[PDB]
Amino acid sequence: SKADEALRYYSAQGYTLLNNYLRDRPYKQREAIDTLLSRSYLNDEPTSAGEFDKAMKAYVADVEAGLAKLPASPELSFVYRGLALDKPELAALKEQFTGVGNIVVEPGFMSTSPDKAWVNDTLLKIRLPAGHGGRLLGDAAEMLFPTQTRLRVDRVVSSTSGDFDTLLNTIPTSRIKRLIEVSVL
Repeated sequence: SKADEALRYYSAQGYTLLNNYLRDRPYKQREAIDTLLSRSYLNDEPTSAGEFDKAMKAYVADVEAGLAKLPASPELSFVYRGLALDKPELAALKEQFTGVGNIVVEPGFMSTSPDKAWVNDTLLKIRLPAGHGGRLLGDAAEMLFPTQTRLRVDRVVSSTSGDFDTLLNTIPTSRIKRLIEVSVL
């Protein structure tokens, strides 16, 4: 079905385009339009801003329903994601991510891994509740999450406090300033 192939295009290359659009970070407005026409979401050049977003959302929807159609893996309990929080432009996110009890909403599709986390300034040990939206990709290791999944900040460990070492080694890796334990709501 079209739903499944939408997930694959996103997975193979469309992600940087789509995620940037969804996080409302800067992106190449042309490429996205070319993509929509390429994938028959729009039949002709968009005459308005309304047309563009409508189409763009319909595209997101197809990836989501595509990601939903997969089988859940309730054996998994923890997943991990490396994060570059210390960059000056992202200090808005950094402030939210460090606050214990703060809710963080990832508007795009959250990329994670059950196996390890790519080394950065921030590592996320992500707790997983029963019946979550996150799916293992495999053929499409990587677990991806549908648009606007909710995160609760449970615990923030800086390199100063002794808690750093004992928690770190429960996170497979491959400069790390902060370890952040977070639950998916």
